[PDB]
Amino acid sequence: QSQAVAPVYVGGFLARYDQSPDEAELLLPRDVVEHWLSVALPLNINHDDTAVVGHVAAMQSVRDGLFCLGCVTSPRFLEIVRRASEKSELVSRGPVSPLQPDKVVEFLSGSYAGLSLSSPFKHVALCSVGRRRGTLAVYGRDPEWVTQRFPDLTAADRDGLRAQWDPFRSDSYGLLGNYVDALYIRERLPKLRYDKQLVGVTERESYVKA
Amino acid sequence: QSQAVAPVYVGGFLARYDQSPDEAELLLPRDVVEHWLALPLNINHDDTAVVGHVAAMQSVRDGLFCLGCVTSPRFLEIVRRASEKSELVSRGPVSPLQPDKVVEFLSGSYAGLSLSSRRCDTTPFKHVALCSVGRRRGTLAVYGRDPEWVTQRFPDLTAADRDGLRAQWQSGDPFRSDSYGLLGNYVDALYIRERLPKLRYDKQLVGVTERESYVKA
Repeated sequence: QSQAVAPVYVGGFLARYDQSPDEAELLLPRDVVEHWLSVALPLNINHDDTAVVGHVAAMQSVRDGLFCLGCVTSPRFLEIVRRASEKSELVSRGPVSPLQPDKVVEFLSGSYAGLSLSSPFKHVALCSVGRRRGTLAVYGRDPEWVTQRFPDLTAADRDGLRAQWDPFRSDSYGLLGNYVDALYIRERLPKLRYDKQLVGVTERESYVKA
Repeated sequence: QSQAVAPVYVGGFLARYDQSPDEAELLLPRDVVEHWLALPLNINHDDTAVVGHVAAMQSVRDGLFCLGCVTSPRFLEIVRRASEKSELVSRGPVSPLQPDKVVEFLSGSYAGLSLSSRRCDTTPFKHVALCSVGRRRGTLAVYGRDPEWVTQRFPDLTAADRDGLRAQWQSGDPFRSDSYGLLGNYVDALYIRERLPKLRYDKQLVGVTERESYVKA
């Protein structure tokens, strides 16, 4: 069991420039960011400030939007997620060809398949889809394994990050309650099955379930 | 707390005769059903998680119809708490209907029926399962507080149909799971191809519009 309640790294885009944000406010041009960039802005479930599970390791805008890495730590949340994946036929099926099963990672990769910003910079959030477009969450045990999952990324902005990287007041009832709300986010797969094409990431080489 | 964790009812078609299954092993015709004709009512086919039982099996004109009943003090307890922390459950039902957290959460989390039977190559009818979407089409799951109320939601259902159904339905808590057990199930649903769309079809099909019930699709 011990190789499950160990940190989980999640990485991805919080904004996508070359993507006209069809929605309101969410619009977010590089223009602010650099300027916009101390505190310990945390990582929570769909924003609930009583469901935090770690920190936003580090951020750093690059040629194609804003990118960040988190680090799920909540020795309680991870503990729920584990026994959760205990009974999830998606989890029991496993990852692809060469990748190795990681129950705790696969679950998080599937229930919260995307990141969502909120802002200096309030916080980052794991959710079932992203407000913006192309903010697919990529989970992993190793942060760099994660980083190289996104074709775009050069070496620099990668080593930019590499020169950077139990707050859980919730429960199975919290998680049970957020899931119903997500089961109705209209055609969640598209917005999702779109984001993995937007940044390259695919099921052939990552845990992304989308 | 007591108004909530009271017995809950669920009705709906298990199979539609005038529909072609999307896979041969799903073929379940009239004369078969009729031939075959207290089955347990579990969640997502989980043999450990049995929240109640089926109260009626009725082969009507359009297909195999059944009315269930969630009775587990443990399962209805988990559900009650989870509807509190839901965004959809606080938004409320359709204007004329009264709020019912338990029936809503349930009517959104397990919006489909899925029967268990032998391979249609004294118990051919294994059980009935609540799950996020049925495999066979037209299996919306209308959950109610009144078993009559759940039938009246199906246009196709005749009076003579509801009667034959009434005569039927008129170790303590069966649950053998817990909340974390129910957890890993919602993921699995989030990846059923065309979940919300498959449901919307089931609604307009069986007739159970939403502006007259609790469905969420």
